Amino acid sequence: LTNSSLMPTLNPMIQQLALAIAASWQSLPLKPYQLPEDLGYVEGRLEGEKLVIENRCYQTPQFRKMQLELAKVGKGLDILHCVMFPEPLYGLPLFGCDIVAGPGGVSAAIADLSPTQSDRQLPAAYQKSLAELGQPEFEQQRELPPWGEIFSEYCLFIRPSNVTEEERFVQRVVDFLQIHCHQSIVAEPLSEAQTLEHRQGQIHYCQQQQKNDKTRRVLEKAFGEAWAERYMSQVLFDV
Ligand SMILES: C=CC1=C(C)/C(=C/c2[nH]c(/C=C3N=C(/C=C4\NC(=O)C(C)=C4C=C)C(C)=C\3CCC(=O)O)c(CCC(=O)O)c2C)NC1=O
Ligand SMILES: [Cl-]
Ligand SMILES: [Cl-]
Repeated sequence: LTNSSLMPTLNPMIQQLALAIAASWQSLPLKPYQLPEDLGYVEGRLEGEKLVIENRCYQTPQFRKMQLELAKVGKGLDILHCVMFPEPLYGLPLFGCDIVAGPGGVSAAIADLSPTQSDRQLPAAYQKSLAELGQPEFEQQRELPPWGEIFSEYCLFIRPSNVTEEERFVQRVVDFLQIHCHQSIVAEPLSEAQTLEHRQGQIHYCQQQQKNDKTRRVLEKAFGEAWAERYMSQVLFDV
């Protein structure tokens, strides 16, 4: 991220989270994952503000696709997007987060380890480790939209009320990542039937994420409907 031209210009909480995700991934057995058209930097404008996106994407033997996206609309709107898609073979949940900020501060901060099992439960080891963290206190909880049924009971979705809350949220994401990295080492490869069940969970996650009109409208205002549909369905949430 020392290469990133966006990084210095993003909201501080976004910068801290980007750093924490990069630190988590840094020493993994990474290889690039080529996004469609080998996408890296992209920008677009139509009738309004310009949208700029830096797309980073990797894979490891355990993670089919690990994506970190940093974006800015004009000077008014900063976004961090991250998903780790695991190889269904290993039955790991989906780490994801999304942070949206403007000049007033962070408006939305979401993070989760989302289930892929048909029973919509996290694996037992994750349930146990996540419970041990204790329920965080946040002053300004937000209720997930209907498509958000995909998220676990541990999902965070807040407007951070102050710096203390910003730092508490980032630390909980660091904690989720530490659990996830550890559980990735200690799983326990699954049956062919179980592998299928997990693959299905991931497809469902992607289909539901594509119902988010908040993302879609930002993309559409800069690039148009067709571009946004391709980006959401082929670049971000590839089924
Ligand atoms: C890549 C480009 C990208 C854009 C343009 C983007 C925009 C974006 N996401 C938003 C919300 C949101 N974003 C998410 C969740 C996610 N979204 C995700 O991409 C992932 C991985 C999760 C969860 C792990 C949720 C649940 C909301 C709230 C939606 C709503 O209020 O309707 C919002 C509304 C913010 C607010 O209401 O304060 C915007 C503008 N997010 C992006 O990621
Ligand atoms: Cl909905
Ligand atoms: Cl508008």
